[PDB]
Amino acid sequence: MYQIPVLSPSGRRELAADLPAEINPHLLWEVVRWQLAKRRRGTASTKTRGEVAYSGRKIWPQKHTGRARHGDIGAPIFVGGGVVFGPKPRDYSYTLPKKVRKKGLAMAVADRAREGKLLLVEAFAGVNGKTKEFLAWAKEAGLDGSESVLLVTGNELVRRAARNLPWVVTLAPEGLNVYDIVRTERLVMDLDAWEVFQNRIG
Amino acid sequence: DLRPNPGANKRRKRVGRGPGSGHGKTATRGHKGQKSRSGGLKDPRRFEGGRSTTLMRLPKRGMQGQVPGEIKRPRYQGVNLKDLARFEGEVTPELLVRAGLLKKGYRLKILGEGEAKPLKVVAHAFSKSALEKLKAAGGEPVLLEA
Amino acid sequence: RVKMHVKKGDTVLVASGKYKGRVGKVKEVLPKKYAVIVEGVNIVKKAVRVSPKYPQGGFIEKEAPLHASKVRPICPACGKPTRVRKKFLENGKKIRVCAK
Amino acid sequence: PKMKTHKGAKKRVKITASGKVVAMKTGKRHLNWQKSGKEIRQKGRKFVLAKPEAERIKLLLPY
RNA sequence: UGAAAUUGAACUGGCCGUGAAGAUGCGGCCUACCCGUGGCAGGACGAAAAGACCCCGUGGAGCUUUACUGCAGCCUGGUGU
RNA sequence: GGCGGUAGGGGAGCGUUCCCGAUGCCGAUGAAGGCCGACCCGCGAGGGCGGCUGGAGGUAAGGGAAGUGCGAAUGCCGGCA
RNA sequence: GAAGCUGUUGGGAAGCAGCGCCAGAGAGGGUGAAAGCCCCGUAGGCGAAAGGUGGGGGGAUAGGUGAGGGUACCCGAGUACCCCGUGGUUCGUGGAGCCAUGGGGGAAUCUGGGCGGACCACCGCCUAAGGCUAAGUACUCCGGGUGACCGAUAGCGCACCAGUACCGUGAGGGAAAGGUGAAAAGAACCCCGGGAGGGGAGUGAAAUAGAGCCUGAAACCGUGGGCUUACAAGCAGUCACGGCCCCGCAAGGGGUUGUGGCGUGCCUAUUGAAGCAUGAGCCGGCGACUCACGGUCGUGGGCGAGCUUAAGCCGUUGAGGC
RNA sequence: CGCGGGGGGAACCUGGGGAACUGAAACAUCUCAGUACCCAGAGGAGAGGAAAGAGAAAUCGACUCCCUGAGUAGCGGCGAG
Ligand SMILES: [Mg+2]
Ligand SMILES: [Mg+2]
Ligand SMILES: [Mg+2]
Ligand SMILES: [Mg+2]
Ligand SMILES: [Mg+2]
Ligand SMILES: [Mg+2]
Ligand SMILES: [Mg+2]
Ligand SMILES: [Mg+2]
Ligand SMILES: [Mg+2]
Ligand SMILES: [Mg+2]
Ligand SMILES: [Mg+2]
Ligand SMILES: [Mg+2]
Ligand SMILES: [Mg+2]
Ligand SMILES: [Mg+2]
Ligand SMILES: [Mg+2]
Ligand SMILES: [Mg+2]
Ligand SMILES: [Mg+2]
Ligand SMILES: [Mg+2]
Ligand SMILES: [Mg+2]
Ligand SMILES: [Mg+2]
Ligand SMILES: [Mg+2]
Ligand SMILES: [Mg+2]
Ligand SMILES: [Mg+2]
Ligand SMILES: [Mg+2]
Ligand SMILES: [Mg+2]
Ligand SMILES: [Mg+2]
Ligand SMILES: [Mg+2]
Ligand SMILES: [Mg+2]
Ligand SMILES: [Mg+2]
Ligand SMILES: [Mg+2]
Ligand SMILES: [Mg+2]
Ligand SMILES: [Mg+2]
Ligand SMILES: [Mg+2]
Ligand SMILES: [Mg+2]
Ligand SMILES: [Mg+2]
Ligand SMILES: [Mg+2]
Ligand SMILES: [Mg+2]
Ligand SMILES: [Mg+2]
Ligand SMILES: [Mg+2]
Ligand SMILES: [Mg+2]
Ligand SMILES: [Mg+2]
Ligand SMILES: [Mg+2]
Ligand SMILES: [Mg+2]
Ligand SMILES: [Mg+2]
Ligand SMILES: [Mg+2]
Ligand SMILES: [Mg+2]
Ligand SMILES: [Mg+2]
Ligand SMILES: [Mg+2]
Ligand SMILES: [Mg+2]
Ligand SMILES: [Mg+2]
Ligand SMILES: [Mg+2]
Ligand SMILES: [Mg+2]
Ligand SMILES: [Mg+2]
Ligand SMILES: [Mg+2]
Ligand SMILES: [Mg+2]
Ligand SMILES: [Mg+2]
Ligand SMILES: [Mg+2]
Ligand SMILES: [Mg+2]
Ligand SMILES: [Mg+2]
Ligand SMILES: [Mg+2]
Ligand SMILES: [Mg+2]
Ligand SMILES: [Mg+2]
Ligand SMILES: [Mg+2]
Ligand SMILES: [Mg+2]
Ligand SMILES: [Mg+2]
Ligand SMILES: [Mg+2]
Ligand SMILES: [Mg+2]
Ligand SMILES: [Mg+2]
Ligand SMILES: [Mg+2]
Ligand SMILES: [Mg+2]
Ligand SMILES: [Mg+2]
Ligand SMILES: [Mg+2]
Ligand SMILES: [Mg+2]
Ligand SMILES: [Mg+2]
Ligand SMILES: [Mg+2]
Ligand SMILES: [Mg+2]
Ligand SMILES: [Mg+2]
Ligand SMILES: [Mg+2]
Ligand SMILES: [Mg+2]
Ligand SMILES: [Mg+2]
Ligand SMILES: [Mg+2]
Ligand SMILES: [Mg+2]
Ligand SMILES: [Mg+2]
Ligand SMILES: [Mg+2]
Ligand SMILES: [Mg+2]
Ligand SMILES: [Mg+2]
Ligand SMILES: [Mg+2]
Ligand SMILES: [Mg+2]
Ligand SMILES: [Mg+2]
Ligand SMILES: [Mg+2]
Ligand SMILES: [Mg+2]
Ligand SMILES: [Mg+2]
Ligand SMILES: [Mg+2]
Ligand SMILES: [Mg+2]
Ligand SMILES: [Mg+2]
Ligand SMILES: [Mg+2]
Ligand SMILES: [Mg+2]
Ligand SMILES: [Mg+2]
Ligand SMILES: [Mg+2]
Ligand SMILES: [Mg+2]
Ligand SMILES: [Mg+2]
Ligand SMILES: [Mg+2]
Ligand SMILES: [Mg+2]
Ligand SMILES: [Mg+2]
Ligand SMILES: [Mg+2]
Ligand SMILES: [Mg+2]
Ligand SMILES: [Mg+2]
Ligand SMILES: [Mg+2]
Ligand SMILES: [Mg+2]
Ligand SMILES: [Mg+2]
Ligand SMILES: [Mg+2]
Ligand SMILES: [Mg+2]
Ligand SMILES: [Mg+2]
Ligand SMILES: [Mg+2]
Ligand SMILES: [Mg+2]
Ligand SMILES: [Mg+2]
Ligand SMILES: [Mg+2]
Ligand SMILES: [Mg+2]
Ligand SMILES: [Mg+2]
Ligand SMILES: [Mg+2]
Ligand SMILES: [Mg+2]
Ligand SMILES: [Mg+2]
Ligand SMILES: [Mg+2]
Ligand SMILES: [Mg+2]
Ligand SMILES: [Mg+2]
Ligand SMILES: [Mg+2]
Ligand SMILES: [Mg+2]
Ligand SMILES: [Mg+2]
Ligand SMILES: [Mg+2]
Ligand SMILES: [Mg+2]
Ligand SMILES: [Mg+2]
Ligand SMILES: [Mg+2]
Ligand SMILES: [Mg+2]
Ligand SMILES: [Mg+2]
Ligand SMILES: [Mg+2]
Ligand SMILES: [Mg+2]
Ligand SMILES: [Mg+2]
Ligand SMILES: [Mg+2]
Ligand SMILES: [Mg+2]
Ligand SMILES: [Mg+2]
Ligand SMILES: [Mg+2]
Ligand SMILES: [Mg+2]
Ligand SMILES: [Mg+2]
Ligand SMILES: [Mg+2]
Ligand SMILES: [Mg+2]
Ligand SMILES: [Mg+2]
Ligand SMILES: [Mg+2]
Ligand SMILES: [Mg+2]
Ligand SMILES: [Mg+2]
Ligand SMILES: [Mg+2]
Ligand SMILES: [Mg+2]
Ligand SMILES: [Mg+2]
Ligand SMILES: [Mg+2]
Ligand SMILES: [Mg+2]
Ligand SMILES: [Mg+2]
Ligand SMILES: [Mg+2]
Ligand SMILES: [Mg+2]
Ligand SMILES: [Mg+2]
Ligand SMILES: [Mg+2]
Ligand SMILES: [Mg+2]
Ligand SMILES: [Mg+2]
Ligand SMILES: [Mg+2]
Ligand SMILES: [Mg+2]
Ligand SMILES: [Mg+2]
Ligand SMILES: [Mg+2]
Ligand SMILES: [Mg+2]
Ligand SMILES: [Mg+2]
Ligand SMILES: [Mg+2]
Ligand SMILES: [Mg+2]
Repeated sequence: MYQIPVLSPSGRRELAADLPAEINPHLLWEVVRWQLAKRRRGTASTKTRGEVAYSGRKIWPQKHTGRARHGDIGAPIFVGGGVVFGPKPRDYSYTLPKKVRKKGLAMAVADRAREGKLLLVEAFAGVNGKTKEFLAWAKEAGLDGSESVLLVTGNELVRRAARNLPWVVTLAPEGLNVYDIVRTERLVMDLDAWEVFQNRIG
Repeated sequence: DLRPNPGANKRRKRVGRGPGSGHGKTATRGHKGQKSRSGGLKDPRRFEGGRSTTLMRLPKRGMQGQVPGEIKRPRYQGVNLKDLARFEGEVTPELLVRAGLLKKGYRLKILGEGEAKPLKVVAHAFSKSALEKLKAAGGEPVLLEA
Repeated sequence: RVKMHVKKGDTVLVASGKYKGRVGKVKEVLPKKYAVIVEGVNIVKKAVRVSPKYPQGGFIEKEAPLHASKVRPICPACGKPTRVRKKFLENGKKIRVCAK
Repeated sequence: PKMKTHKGAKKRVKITASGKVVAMKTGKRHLNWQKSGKEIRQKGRKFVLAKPEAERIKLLLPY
């Protein structure tokens, strides 16, 4: 929806948004798949009847032998022989329409916001990469750890903080991906990062 | 919203048919049962039969080739004035190519149906009927030359 | 190379199983099989002996190898992890928060 | 990879703007000698071709 | 001491029918306790061999020749040497 | 009220291997698998429960990708008759 | 290279409980079983006397840079060009050019000479018959990283001392074969026995973990028991009745079969099979409709007179965007 | 007397030579294909490379490689390709 709870050193001023409302699960899904799809690296290999050390000679004359009938041992029906239709390496990715890419990211952030978890932040007293600081901030922020958080900030020091913290996941502003988003319970991002987010979709 | 329950909205269904099992599609494995069904048939579209294929037709299409290849002639992209009037201002090959119906084409020819709005239509070609609508309200910018 | 591990031949506590808590000085440490011999795991060998030379070999329940993961270095304070402080000229090792 | 347009077919048949297939009337060149004015005329124009049209389409596809 | 080919599973009888037209196995009827050792070779369309005969496949191969086409080789005009 | 059925087409589902679910959850008070069952649920393929073996793994709900279920191929490898 | 200690279950904790801690490290591996803090690592960070690599940074050297007029000296020869025979090209003789050249004729030096698909004109292009040239590209014997890659009939042929054993004159062909247990504590002594092997004792949580030993299925061989059978005729079962034996208080259920009823195996192939047509000894494991590109119809979703990006680039290290 | 060569290298590369099966539902042009293979040579690459080019734009401006152009132009017993 709209109105989002922005947190600052000056209190909890709740600004407004523009994100849509109608959350279409299927669409959201397609995107997520596309993600878990493009990362799928093809490495599974099975040397077919072709690439097998075995000779090319015929085992029996296939006549007046009393035996079955074959050529070389490279035949699949020769335990050890070439795989029949074994999967060879190949890409699993494609090109999901850009519109959808954004449409999802919108409905995504909009969903967790609509539920009431999109806490925009700014005041980061976490002077450096010292986890203690972060957990001390999150504590006074409303993040007792009972909810997995996606931390989107520009500062690389804030990374350090929740970087090791198990119940949280750091991420770049552009790193906004529909997977990790709909992969956590809470979403909390830097106001400045909410700006670049408004760039892709505002 | 959590990972669980995002799946296809009931209509993806990767229900790939398994042609061999014991029920549904068994021994023969999918529609077969006869012979010449193991490697592959002829084409068959356009091709087999054994006789003089339906390829009995005859090429009237002249200019059906030449050694030097293809001649270089001004390609004329026919554009309808109905879409032309949609946007108003100064319609030139520049505008129609940037967004419209030109696609790095060569020549532009306004014509067709619709009701030409009052504006300068800088085209390379004009239909006799197309020269009427725009002459009832507007100007007729012809092409270049050199 | 790199085989080097925790302690050596000194004062050690056993936090393993059948001899948990027990303390003892480690007399042997076999890097290959990554194990140390203290005074803990001491099982009985019935065997007379593999080499006929010297009649009686012993029904000895002698010291047995023990994984060098369950033994721990120690000092005045009982049971501490290892830290290394390059001295003023050499390379010595300090325990948790004390010397050597 | 990439269907290859059956040139032979294209050089002798062009597809309509709708979903039909058209070709020149057959038997007008060789056999000719003195066939009624009707013949040579009826053989001048073109025609539709029913089922096999669906086949020929499956050739000049990228076309 | 210790094989073999073979082997759907067997609780594996005769006759007259019968059946894809030559039944231990289906009908009717007649015989007929269970198990084996030695011997014969009529049946199990006995075993072995995806019939050598025959036909079919726009299969394969060797061979012939005034089948086609082509090559070596030989004859020959011009020509360079 | 329809519901014999081969070639066929169409529909629904079961199980197998891996993936997200997982920094989770089940698990030595016993994992996977093996053995038994006259119990339970399902039309079914299967699923569940109980005893026994076994000794360290296993993996819901909801989704995703396949080297995905064998009785035969004088099929292949092995073991035994 | 930060951070753990007590108790409890157990043969054994890392499980379970109590209180605490680090975290630029909660990747993974191990430790007697399921450990951020016990061990090896991880994040981050430090390092070379010798060798190799090394314009990325710097310096130096080689080489090279101007106008107008006249002269027209020079500008790649058995070459161009032409013809005969051919190769390359999309070009199969075709209106056949261009590039190359086997045979023959055989030239000029900018008023030169090739070319823009026969050929001519016109217009424009380009300087043949000497040579050199980084990068972007190919590959993977080799080292590393990762896997909706295999997990010993898989995966390389080979996890194991394998291109071995073995087969072939030879070229060449080419296997099978992994696992005790946390620890070897791998069984002292006694008993029978020539030995192998067992039996008792001792080890272990466990010895139907005792040594090609984890799990240990099937075919297959065997011992004990219950039921059954020597007047019987059969695709071996199925329906009923009865008797025997076995679980339950009962009703009931299970195992077995005496008698009666009914009854032509499976697969394939066929007009048609139990067929005296095919295939199968038996078991267990291996085994056959896929993948890429393009097309087509259906379908879910986005967007709509528009829809969509390709290579690649920036980013990351299982983030996307341009 | 000095400088160099010889030979080996999984794959990759240029050059010299170069099939047939197969397809055309026969087959001989055509196809497979400059593929397989042989031989020589090079190197971490090779090849190629500054125009006697391209081609219709009084346009580009070495070579190489990717996408595209395009299954287009065109080639073809105008068959298969
Ligand atoms: Mg091969
Ligand atoms: Mg081979
Ligand atoms: Mg070999
Ligand atoms: Mg072969
Ligand atoms: Mg071979
Ligand atoms: Mg072969
Ligand atoms: Mg061969
Ligand atoms: Mg035969
Ligand atoms: Mg294999
Ligand atoms: Mg193999
Ligand atoms: Mg294999
Ligand atoms: Mg793909
Ligand atoms: Mg696909
Ligand atoms: Mg696609
Ligand atoms: Mg994290
Ligand atoms: Mg919701
Ligand atoms: Mg719907
Ligand atoms: Mg059916
Ligand atoms: Mg079958
Ligand atoms: Mg068949
Ligand atoms: Mg037939
Ligand atoms: Mg075939
Ligand atoms: Mg014209
Ligand atoms: Mg013109
Ligand atoms: Mg309109
Ligand atoms: Mg203890
Ligand atoms: Mg006629
Ligand atoms: Mg006329
Ligand atoms: Mg037989
Ligand atoms: Mg048989
Ligand atoms: Mg009888
Ligand atoms: Mg009878
Ligand atoms: Mg006797
Ligand atoms: Mg006898
Ligand atoms: Mg005899
Ligand atoms: Mg006989
Ligand atoms: Mg035959
Ligand atoms: Mg023939
Ligand atoms: Mg022949
Ligand atoms: Mg000759
Ligand atoms: Mg029915
Ligand atoms: Mg019916
Ligand atoms: Mg069917
Ligand atoms: Mg299903
Ligand atoms: Mg959940
Ligand atoms: Mg994980
Ligand atoms: Mg499993
Ligand atoms: Mg189980
Ligand atoms: Mg069941
Ligand atoms: Mg249970
Ligand atoms: Mg047990
Ligand atoms: Mg169990
Ligand atoms: Mg899983
Ligand atoms: Mg398979
Ligand atoms: Mg079957
Ligand atoms: Mg079999
Ligand atoms: Mg046989
Ligand atoms: Mg056999
Ligand atoms: Mg066998
Ligand atoms: Mg260290
Ligand atoms: Mg440490
Ligand atoms: Mg305390
Ligand atoms: Mg737990
Ligand atoms: Mg130095
Ligand atoms: Mg050096
Ligand atoms: Mg450099
Ligand atoms: Mg300097
Ligand atoms: Mg200088
Ligand atoms: Mg100088
Ligand atoms: Mg100088
Ligand atoms: Mg100067
Ligand atoms: Mg100058
Ligand atoms: Mg002069
Ligand atoms: Mg010159
Ligand atoms: Mg010369
Ligand atoms: Mg000269
Ligand atoms: Mg010329
Ligand atoms: Mg010319
Ligand atoms: Mg010449
Ligand atoms: Mg002469
Ligand atoms: Mg001169
Ligand atoms: Mg030119
Ligand atoms: Mg010319
Ligand atoms: Mg011309
Ligand atoms: Mg002139
Ligand atoms: Mg030159
Ligand atoms: Mg590359
Ligand atoms: Mg490696
Ligand atoms: Mg490697
Ligand atoms: Mg696996
Ligand atoms: Mg596994
Ligand atoms: Mg193997
Ligand atoms: Mg041992
Ligand atoms: Mg003993
Ligand atoms: Mg013994
Ligand atoms: Mg003994
Ligand atoms: Mg003994
Ligand atoms: Mg024993
Ligand atoms: Mg057991
Ligand atoms: Mg055991
Ligand atoms: Mg034993
Ligand atoms: Mg041993
Ligand atoms: Mg043994
Ligand atoms: Mg065993
Ligand atoms: Mg084991
Ligand atoms: Mg074990
Ligand atoms: Mg057993
Ligand atoms: Mg055994
Ligand atoms: Mg017995
Ligand atoms: Mg008995
Ligand atoms: Mg018995
Ligand atoms: Mg009687
Ligand atoms: Mg009786
Ligand atoms: Mg009877
Ligand atoms: Mg009783
Ligand atoms: Mg009782
Ligand atoms: Mg009772
Ligand atoms: Mg009763
Ligand atoms: Mg009873
Ligand atoms: Mg009863
Ligand atoms: Mg009963
Ligand atoms: Mg029983
Ligand atoms: Mg009967
Ligand atoms: Mg047959
Ligand atoms: Mg027949
Ligand atoms: Mg039939
Ligand atoms: Mg029979
Ligand atoms: Mg039979
Ligand atoms: Mg027969
Ligand atoms: Mg037959
Ligand atoms: Mg047989
Ligand atoms: Mg046999
Ligand atoms: Mg056999
Ligand atoms: Mg057999
Ligand atoms: Mg089996
Ligand atoms: Mg089998
Ligand atoms: Mg399979
Ligand atoms: Mg399969
Ligand atoms: Mg497709
Ligand atoms: Mg169509
Ligand atoms: Mg469609
Ligand atoms: Mg579609
Ligand atoms: Mg729709
Ligand atoms: Mg649609
Ligand atoms: Mg709809
Ligand atoms: Mg739609
Ligand atoms: Mg819609
Ligand atoms: Mg990460
Ligand atoms: Mg992973
Ligand atoms: Mg000298
Ligand atoms: Mg030398
Ligand atoms: Mg050499
Ligand atoms: Mg060399
Ligand atoms: Mg090569
Ligand atoms: Mg070559
Ligand atoms: Mg052919
Ligand atoms: Mg023939
Ligand atoms: Mg041929
Ligand atoms: Mg040929
Ligand atoms: Mg060719
Ligand atoms: Mg060549
Ligand atoms: Mg060549
Ligand atoms: Mg060489
Ligand atoms: Mg080069
Ligand atoms: Mg060169
Ligand atoms: Mg041109
Ligand atoms: Mg590239
Ligand atoms: Mg291309
Ligand atoms: Mg023809």
